[PDB]
Amino acid sequence: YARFNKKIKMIELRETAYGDRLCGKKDGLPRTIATGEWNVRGSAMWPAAIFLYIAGWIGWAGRSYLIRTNDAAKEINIDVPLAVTCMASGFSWPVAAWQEIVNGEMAVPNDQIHNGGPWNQS
Amino acid sequence: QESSSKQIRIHTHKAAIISHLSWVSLWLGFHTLAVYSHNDTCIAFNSPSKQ
Amino acid sequence: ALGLHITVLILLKGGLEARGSKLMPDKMEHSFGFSCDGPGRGGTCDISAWD
Amino acid sequence: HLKTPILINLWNGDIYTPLALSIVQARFIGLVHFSTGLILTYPPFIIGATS
Amino acid sequence: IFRYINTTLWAKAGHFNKALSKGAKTTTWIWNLHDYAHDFDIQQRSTGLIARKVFSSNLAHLSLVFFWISGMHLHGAYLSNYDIWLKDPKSITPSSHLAYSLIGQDILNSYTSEYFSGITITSGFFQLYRSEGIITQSQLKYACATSLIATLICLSGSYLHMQLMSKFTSFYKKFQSLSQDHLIIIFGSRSTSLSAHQIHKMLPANPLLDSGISKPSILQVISNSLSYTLALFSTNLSSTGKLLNPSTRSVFLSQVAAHHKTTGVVFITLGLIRFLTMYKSQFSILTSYIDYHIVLSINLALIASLSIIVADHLTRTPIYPHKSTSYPTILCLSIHHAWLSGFLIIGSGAHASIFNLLGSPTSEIRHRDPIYSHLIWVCIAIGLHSFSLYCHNDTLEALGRPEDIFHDNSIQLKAIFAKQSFLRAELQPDIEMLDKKIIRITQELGTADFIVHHIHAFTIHVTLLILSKGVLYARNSRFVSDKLELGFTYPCDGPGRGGTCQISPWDHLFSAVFWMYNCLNVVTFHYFWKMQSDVWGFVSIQKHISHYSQGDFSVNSITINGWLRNLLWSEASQVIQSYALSSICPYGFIFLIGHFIWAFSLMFLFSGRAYWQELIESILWSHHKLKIIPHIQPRALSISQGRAVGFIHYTLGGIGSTWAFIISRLLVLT
Amino acid sequence: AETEEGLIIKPEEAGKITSRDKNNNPPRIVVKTNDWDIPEYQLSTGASNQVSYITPVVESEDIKAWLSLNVNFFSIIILFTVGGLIEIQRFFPDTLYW
Amino acid sequence: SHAVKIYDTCIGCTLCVRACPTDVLEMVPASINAAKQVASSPRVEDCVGCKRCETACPTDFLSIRVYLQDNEETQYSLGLDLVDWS
Amino acid sequence: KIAYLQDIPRTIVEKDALELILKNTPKEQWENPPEDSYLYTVKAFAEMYGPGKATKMGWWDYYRLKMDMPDTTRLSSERELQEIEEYEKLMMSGKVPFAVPGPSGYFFTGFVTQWKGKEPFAGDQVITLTENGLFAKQFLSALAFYREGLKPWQRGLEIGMAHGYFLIGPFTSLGPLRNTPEAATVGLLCGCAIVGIVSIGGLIFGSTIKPTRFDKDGDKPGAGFIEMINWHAVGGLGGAGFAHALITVF
Ligand code: CLA
Ligand code: CLA
Ligand SMILES: CC1=C(/C=C/C(C)=C/C=C/C(C)=C/C=C/C=C(C)/C=C/C=C(C)/C=C/C2=C(C)CCCC2(C)C)C(C)(C)CCC1
Ligand code: SF4
Repeated sequence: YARFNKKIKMIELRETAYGDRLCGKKDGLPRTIATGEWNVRGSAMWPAAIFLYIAGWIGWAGRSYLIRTNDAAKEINIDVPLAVTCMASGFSWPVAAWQEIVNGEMAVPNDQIHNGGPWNQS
Repeated sequence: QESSSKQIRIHTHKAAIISHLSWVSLWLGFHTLAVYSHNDTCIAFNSPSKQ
Repeated sequence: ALGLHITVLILLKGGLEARGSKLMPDKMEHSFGFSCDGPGRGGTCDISAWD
Repeated sequence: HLKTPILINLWNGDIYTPLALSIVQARFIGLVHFSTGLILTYPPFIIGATS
Repeated sequence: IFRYINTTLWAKAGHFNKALSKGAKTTTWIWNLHDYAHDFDIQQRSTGLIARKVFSSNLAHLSLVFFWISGMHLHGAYLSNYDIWLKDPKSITPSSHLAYSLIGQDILNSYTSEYFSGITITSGFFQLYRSEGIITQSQLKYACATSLIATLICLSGSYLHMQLMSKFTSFYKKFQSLSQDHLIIIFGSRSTSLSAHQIHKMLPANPLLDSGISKPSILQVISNSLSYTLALFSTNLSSTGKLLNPSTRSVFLSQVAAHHKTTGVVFITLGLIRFLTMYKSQFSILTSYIDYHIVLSINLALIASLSIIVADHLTRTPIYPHKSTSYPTILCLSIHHAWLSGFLIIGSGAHASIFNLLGSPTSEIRHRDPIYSHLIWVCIAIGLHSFSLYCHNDTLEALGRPEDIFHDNSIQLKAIFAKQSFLRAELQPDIEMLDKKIIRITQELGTADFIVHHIHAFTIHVTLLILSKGVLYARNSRFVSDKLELGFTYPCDGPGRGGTCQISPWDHLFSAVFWMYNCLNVVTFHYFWKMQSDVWGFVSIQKHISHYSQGDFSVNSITINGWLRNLLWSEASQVIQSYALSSICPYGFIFLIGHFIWAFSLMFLFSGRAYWQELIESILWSHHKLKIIPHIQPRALSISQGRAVGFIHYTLGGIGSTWAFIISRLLVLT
Repeated sequence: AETEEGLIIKPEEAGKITSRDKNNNPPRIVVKTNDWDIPEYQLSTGASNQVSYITPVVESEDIKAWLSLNVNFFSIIILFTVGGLIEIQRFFPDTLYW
Repeated sequence: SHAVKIYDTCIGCTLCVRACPTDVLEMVPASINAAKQVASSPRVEDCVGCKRCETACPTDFLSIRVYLQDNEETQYSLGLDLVDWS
Repeated sequence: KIAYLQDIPRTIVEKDALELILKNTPKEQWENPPEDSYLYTVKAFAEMYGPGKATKMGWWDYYRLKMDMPDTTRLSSERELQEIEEYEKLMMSGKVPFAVPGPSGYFFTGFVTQWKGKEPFAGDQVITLTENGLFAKQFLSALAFYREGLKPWQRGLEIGMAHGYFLIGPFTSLGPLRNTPEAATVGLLCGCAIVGIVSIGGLIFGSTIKPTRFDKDGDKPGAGFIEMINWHAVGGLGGAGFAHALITVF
């Protein structure tokens, strides 16, 4: 009974919290705004920004670890101190990644990696 | 290396084409199935308004 | 859009690697459709462009 | 068949030797069955639902 | 001795196999490491290490099973409504399984008692506890404690035997000793021990509960001290099974105790007989089958057959109190053991193939063509006969000619031997019922039962064809003459000779798993529909019976459309309309997930690894472009692994679909 | 190391060596088995109060090395991530702040 | 019958010859490698097509290539046992 | 003799058990037992414990030794060894102790059927009772297709009569018109149709494969088979009509 009272309170809190959120005039289900509004309830801009930051953080930490451990032995037996060092260092990815992009340290010319299968010779 | 034919230019960077097509396919699949799963789970849990 | 992207992905990959991929860099010497390239080199089921 | 009393004295299999379908033929026949089933299962549903 | 038990190999993954010593150069190394983990035969060192590993791993798994039992016991003592179920089992659904109130998961717990909300368990553990005279929470506490102690003991024994056994160890090879001590001391001397347990703790207790004293004067009467009740207090003469206990709707526990005593006596006498009995004919089997894989296959087949006997005997030979009325429990107890029978039979076939490839086969492999050929013919005959009676009925019913179909009201195929099989049970000419619920009524077997039994026979024969073909054609074949050198599991021998894909015994198991799954899905459906239509259900005071399916089986199961409509559609209304319904939300969700997983398996089943390898290379181009080089090189799954993943996902998704479909419906109806 | 005083002797002198020990334990026969997990099985010549530990030999370094294996690392991180998501859901349910 | 061709990149492994289950391949003397020997396929009429030779070849891309020809199959290239085509 | 097998203490292994081991173990392995063979443990211990060697053991070491030696019951006796040495001899000599499958198993019938045929390497010449027994051979040889001295039309007529007489039943009973007042002329027509269809198939076979085992010398190839098939059609008509006549009259 007490747990159901807590559930009822949660439901009423959800009702009062979604009041400012927009819902269709026929469904009643609140909508998510994906127009880049930045200033409406249920907008997708804030979750997009947060996720993009943390996802770039994850990718940058992984790339940094792979660059600093250029060995297969370091991928099965993780160098945990270096791994956590890269994980902590990944916070500055939006600046470091761009500084590597413009300074020619992220991309590699196509003539240095395997392009793909041959399509001609004769 | 004679990048003259259109098929030649396509084949020069075919890996880029296939990688980006794989990326967009993965994005669409992940974010359609995951949102559908969110809606399914939250509507099975008596919460149509949590979709 | 996901379905169209993946269908185009499979078809475009088959077209672009029909003449040779990294796994089988002689695919244009064989027919458009052929069984496989043997269990060796990792295994090569469904390797032709017809596949 | 080559061990059954009457068959062996009429048909030794040397003419139209029965063999399992080749790999590409097998894939194509399975694809044909799958496509026919998936496509032709729908019109009955359409007619039952709309009419 | 134990100074060599060092952690230095924990960091060195893949140490056990010398093929993995080159290091993880590719991602195939990971899958190979997982694949060879329990393959003690091919791992490094002498044969003594193989025995040590096998025995200690058996002990470790036994400890794991004991830990699972302990968890069930603790859930029953501290996370269950077993008290109110004891007081009133006919009004309370068993539940020793709660869900936390997170993400609204609170909707999964449902009303089982006025003071308890939780997930209705269908394991039948509450009936087992009641049949085990467990009444107070302290008894379950001490059962859990003993099971935890057993877990620790077995874990320590597994740890010790890796160094107690040595190169000279030979106790595992003494098969006479194993058979004799097992038989006598366990099947005989422990069966009588359980008979003692029942005579001294169940009959003092279960009659007290059935006598209406759920009070039992608390411990004044329940805590033994009841030597004035007599062992055969309420046998009521009759014959065991002819007359059920009217209160609990089960066989009297005194008869069960007598059964265990007599079975222990029989096993002890058989152990004594084995000193001089019939031999010298199974002797070639005796000498040629002393190997790990052969005895493993024999034991797997035996245990699976015992599992299917348990599945058929747990439902309409009611032993457990208040269990026949608990229809979801009956359904689960039948179907789970059916699935385990199928899986362990398939494993027996696989290890028969492995033994053929490692050891040396026997005489039956030399006329393998007649064997696996008459098996082919019989499979074709009973497939073109059993199933097509369904196709014939379907076509002629669609044409509007019901008088030309195979039904009871039409051309009828009488189950002659089953109708003359009144030997089993041989009960009196009526039914038994406890409380608005039918305990057991004799299944009147007609035409539909005949056809579905022949479907079962056909599916069993095809699965056996696949298994025996894999076993007999393991060493060599007219197709490939050196399959022995190719090993046990291989993708193929090449695209030559027209194509050699899936000739290995492993691939024969791969197909046999599909066919076993298809075999006992029909068994599950036959049971699930027949019991609802003809056995289970409500009652009327005027001796009239209203079953759950209202007798749909004898009129609809003669056609495939009947199965589609009255079983997979009408009886799926409970699971499909299960959203926001407290008890059955997870079952609807799991139905959806099972469909997803089953369809997901088809990606691995239909595709080859070369396409995925080329796609992975295309992606690896983009990775190398941005200086992201995985030095564990990404490789697509091996052909055998692709098939294994496809089969696992296929069976798991389909089993989950059926699981949800049956359980949600039986929970709603009950 | 662990047998600094055992008077360990070879099979060839099973009945020849008798000098017992710093204790009074009789000499022990060492059999060089070919198993890597049991390279040497020691056999006794009589009653003895020999200290044979049944505990394993583990050390912090290789236990940490095992925990540094990619499975343990990527399982600890994912377990912590899943637990953090569950805790956030418990503390801020129904994302009312959004 | 299939078509088994040997290319100049051969380094005289003899592994392809040893892996062949129907004695299609053989070693011939040559002067294009340090082993002074290259493979040859004088009896491809007995080539079933198992491609074990391709599995055994360690050159960067196979110095021995087997081209399957399904509209060309003979009794030897199919491994016919129950049936004779001669 | 062998050094370690002499004066071995009874406490290590008993005399009868050791003799049983030596009998079971092949003679060539006595000098150097292989490994994982009870004789290997007997050698590895009898060379350490004995009269001139360590005469005592720790209780646990002796306990483990007693569980490495055979327990006098896990070893084959002389008659069992004879059973194996003779069963393998039979199997390798091309003779099979005849056995018949039963309820998940087989009963040995106590018969030695010579298994390999006249061509020992031929797979289809392995002689079995159901195909190479006297009754089976004489039954197959006396069939209409094989009977000596029969003109091709006689074989065709006999086979056709059998087929036509049998084929009426499945249609006149449990047929679409099984309950009609006639219910048998329909079956007659359907049986004649089946006979005609299989006769057309036989004509296709004789004009495509052209078996020449029934042709007399110096004739158009396949003429005997074609005559047999035509007279099978005639005999099928006759047998169908005769079955219908019996059904209607009786
Ligand atoms: C260091 C980690 C890392 C990084 C930086 C990238 C980066 C990239 N991947 Mg990728 N990938 C990774 C790991 C990584 N991947 C792994 C482990 C897999 C196997 C599942 C893949 C499978 C994969 C596919 C199939 C595809 C990409 C693609 C891409 C590109 C587009 C972004 C994308 O699709 O992301 C999405 C990434 C995924 C869906 C994969 C899951 C992400 C993994 C789990 C992250 C692992 C990070 C690692 C644990 C960090 C550990 C750090 C620690 C040791 C210190 C981009 C260059 C796409 C491409 O080529 O388009 C240009 C594409 O189609 N990736
Ligand atoms: C007593 C039972 C038993 C025992 C002791 C063994 C023992 C063995 N089997 Mg075996 N087997 C069994 C039952 C058993 N099997 C059954 C019932 C089957 C039929 C399915 C098989 C089929 C089988 C095959 C086909 C093969 C073996 C092999 C082996 C050997 C190595 C196994 C290994 O390393 O795998 C390591 C362990 C794993 C990879 C486990 C992974 C988990 C599985 C694959 C998926 C399970 C999914 C799970 C149930 C659902 C997840 C829940 C979901 C909600 C997430 C070993 C001798 C292999 C071999 O080479 O033998 C010499 C081999 O090729 N077995
Ligand atoms: C069941 C059984 C069996 C089997 C049997 C059989 C197989 C039978 C068959 C039978 C048969 C199958 C019979 C048949 C018969 C036939 C007949 C008897 C016919 C006759 C015919 C005729 C007589 C004709 C005539 C004619 C002609 C020729 C032409 C013209 C017209 C006329 C009509 C004149 C066994 C032993 C295994 C075992 C158990 C029992
Ligand atoms: S395996 Fe390849 S490289 Fe070696 S000899 Fe044969 S063809 Fe030449």
